[PDB]
Amino acid sequence: IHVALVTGGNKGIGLAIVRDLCRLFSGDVVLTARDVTRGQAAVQQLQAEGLSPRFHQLDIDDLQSIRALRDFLRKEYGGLDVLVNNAGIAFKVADPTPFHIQAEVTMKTNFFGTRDVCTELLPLIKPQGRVVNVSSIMSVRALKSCSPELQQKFRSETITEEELVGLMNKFVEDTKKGVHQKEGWPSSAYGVTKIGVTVLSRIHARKLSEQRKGDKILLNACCPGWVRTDMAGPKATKSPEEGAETPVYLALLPPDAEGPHGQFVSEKRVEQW
Ligand SMILES: NC(=O)c1ccc[n+]([C@@H]2O[C@H](COP(=O)([O-])OP(=O)(O)OC[C@H]3O[C@@H](n4cnc5c(N)ncnc54)[C@H](OP(=O)(O)O)[C@@H]3O)[C@@H](O)[C@H]2O)c1
Ligand SMILES: O=C(O)CNC(=O)[C@@H]1CSCN2CN1C(=O)CC[C@H]2C(=O)O
Ligand SMILES: [Cl-]
Repeated sequence: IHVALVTGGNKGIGLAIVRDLCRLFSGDVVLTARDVTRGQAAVQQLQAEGLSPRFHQLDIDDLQSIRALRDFLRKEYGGLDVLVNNAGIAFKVADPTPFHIQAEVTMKTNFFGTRDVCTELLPLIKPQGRVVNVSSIMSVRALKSCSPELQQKFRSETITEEELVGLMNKFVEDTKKGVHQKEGWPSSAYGVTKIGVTVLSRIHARKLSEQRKGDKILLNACCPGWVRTDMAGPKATKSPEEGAETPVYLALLPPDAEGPHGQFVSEKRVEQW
């Protein structure tokens, strides 16, 4: 039995991705959520629409929670076909929380939590599997505002995961020390975490090509657009159903497709990083 899984599945874009996968994906779809009550309520919402998602708890900030999910997927399915890393957090527009606190809080979940899910679950991905990391067009605004030296580092085709980890930790520590402008950083803390998600996706796509050549796995970062969810607000352009389109596209690329792979994709089109 084939299996697809979405992180941060109880609301927002992640719930919409789950719904579309329940309609389209040939196999089981696992809705995950950090809070069991909110995950179960979202499964009941989808069951009221005629769909049958499975549920498993997952808090991407708890490595034990990630490992419990890893063990469940190995036991029940022998691995994983589709992984959508959707979970993320942000501060509201004009939120008065100090910039160094926004940096530490956003970085912990959006970069290091997503990275731990990839560390634990990438080895489970089966041939013809797809992995989708939900990034944001805020990563482009952040990248363009970096110093030219940071832009070169973040665009490099040879950067390692450990080098990227050093940069993400350096951003957080530079905000605490009050030196992030002199050190070449932009001034959106969420946007730097999404630079991290985009570059992590590039590194992981290169690793899959080098080490799993022939297994036909495709891994991409994506931008869902501005979507009416609790992260954003009712002015946002897209419904959750519309925001889900590009992630669903990337999750369901036909077997044997040669790409996109390692791309940063918006409205189903590759953007130059
Ligand atoms: N305009 C937009 O909405 C927009 C634009 C570009 C990119 N994005 C990206 O789209 C993705 C979905 O965001 P959204 O707009 O749908 O936001 P949302 O409505 O706030 O949903 C975020 C989801 O992530 C979950 N989450 C947060 N921290 C988690 C953790 N530690 N472990 C597991 N799940 C966690 C939330 O769970 P709880 O219910 O427990 O909080 C919720 O299920 C995020 O990566 C976001 O950066 C959004
Ligand atoms: O206007 C600003 O500089 C501050 N606010 C934001 O960028 C705002 C925080 S929520 C995270 N993202 C960017 N913001 C949004 O409202 C759009 C949703 C989200 C995104 O585009 O990724
Ligand atoms: Cl976006």
